[PDB]
Amino acid sequence: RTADLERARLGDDGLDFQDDAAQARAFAQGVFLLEIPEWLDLSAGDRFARQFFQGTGVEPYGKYRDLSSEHFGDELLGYHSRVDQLEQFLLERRFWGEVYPSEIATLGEHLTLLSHRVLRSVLASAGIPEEDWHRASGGCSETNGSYHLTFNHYRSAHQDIGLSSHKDDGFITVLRTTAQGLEVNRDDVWEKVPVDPACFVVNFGLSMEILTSACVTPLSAIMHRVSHQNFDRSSFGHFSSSRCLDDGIYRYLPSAGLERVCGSRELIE
Ligand SMILES: O=C(O)CCC(=O)C(=O)O
Ligand SMILES: [Fe+2]
Repeated sequence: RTADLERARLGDDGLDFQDDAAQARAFAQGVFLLEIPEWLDLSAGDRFARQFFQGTGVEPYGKYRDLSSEHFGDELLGYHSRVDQLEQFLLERRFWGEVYPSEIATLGEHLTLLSHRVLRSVLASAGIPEEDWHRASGGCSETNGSYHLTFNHYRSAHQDIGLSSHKDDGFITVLRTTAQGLEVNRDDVWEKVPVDPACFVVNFGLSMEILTSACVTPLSAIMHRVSHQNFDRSSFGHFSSSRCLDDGIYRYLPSAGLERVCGSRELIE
């Protein structure tokens, strides 16, 4: 009912789990906890997630409610009401400096570099040659990927599930949640992700699963969901996926290199 997750920290040689066994369990479960660097201020992000949906009467972030999909050439960005309790504000990195408040873009840039370090520690453990990392990761092994900083609010007045079962797109998700609600289908039972506001929740997406399907330890994009909320809940996440402006989505074939599977666009769909 409550999942037991391995905990890691970012140190000098990438991810430091307690030992090599723990790291292998974590990567194999597809979800683990990552301690939040003590210098990293998350308070502006927390407030944005509590406010973005409220409209221009609420300062300083309520006005972002009015930036809907039409203000962007990209269908998927801005404020969106979902079918579940969730509503969201989503923005890819190319737009952070112009659109987000400056302190929110800063948070996004910190998360991007933190996510980059986590991703490289994961690629090394998969036995992929370093010179293939950039193309395998669609740029995320450097700072060339696509990055979404996404803010979530669950409308407890809506009778739906919070957010229905899904696997993330992309390579790596760093999730900041401070309230009960997240659930993962680790083995075959649904389990609650325990609350720990001093850690992020890290999991992988479909592009990571595709990439590593033929490795020694294939990595899985874990199915997860948010249960029906009786009171409001908010959260936010940093999502890394392939740059899509490159082209392809790849699978690594040991001893041979990268095989193109599909495109950036058709995978999101
Ligand atoms: O709000 C959460 O805790 C989960 C959000 C999530 O899984 C997503 O945005 O894809
Ligand atoms: Fe998700």
